[PDB]
Amino acid sequence: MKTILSSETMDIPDGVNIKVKAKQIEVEGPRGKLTRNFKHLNLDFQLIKDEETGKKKLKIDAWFGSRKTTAAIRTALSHVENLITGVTKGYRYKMRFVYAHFPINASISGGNKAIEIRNFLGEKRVRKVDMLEGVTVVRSEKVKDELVLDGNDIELVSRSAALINQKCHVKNKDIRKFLDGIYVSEKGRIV
RNA sequence: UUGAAAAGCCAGUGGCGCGAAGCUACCGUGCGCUGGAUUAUGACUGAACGCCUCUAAGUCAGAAUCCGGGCUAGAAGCGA
Ligand SMILES: [K+]
Repeated sequence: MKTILSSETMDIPDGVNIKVKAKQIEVEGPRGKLTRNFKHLNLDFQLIKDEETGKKKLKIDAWFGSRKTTAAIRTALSHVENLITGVTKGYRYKMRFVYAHFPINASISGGNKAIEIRNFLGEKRVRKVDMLEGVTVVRSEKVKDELVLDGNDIELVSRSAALINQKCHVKNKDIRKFLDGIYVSEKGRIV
């Protein structure tokens, strides 16, 4: 019914520098740089500075927006929160090999930017997956048959994990019985 | 049949054997192709709805599919 004003605000930690211009949000922190283009959202992004204290706040509001339009405010706020978390602490995804008979052989290429799977269900085909920008994959030593994906962008790390998972789908078999694959087992922060 | 021999001719291709050349047969030989976008589907982040959610905004993989490329033609189209 076109609510007059829907508004939400988030606090910005002092250790992160943020810039907003034409719905283009730049996020800066010790771990690096992250960028996002929110031009597709018909919202008003404002950065509020408290002169006495100096803490930052990001306010996103929609004027005369419907429920569908208003649903994007929290989405944008969560995206900005994810950017802050990635630039301060980083993101760490953990994947585990599951197999019944044929152990899965993983070969990390140079730079920890690609992986090779060779013995999935005793298959002679070699599966190739390339890590996305800013995401590295390493073989865990303390945990048996575990892959660790680290990066600054949550979306890129999660998409790399999804690519690894989907590259090892079982076919022409009852997947309930044939449970072999590589699956995400834990989502966390590097720091 | 030309007197004979030799050498030809006539029987609309006299008939038979072999027959080069050209034509020609899966009856012979050679060749027949790869970038993008996506369907179904499976997913990422993510609200609505403090949780959840492939979906609402945004995003990914994806086919004997579509488009392009390649191949054939080349317009009251055109260049040097
Ligand atoms: K989800």
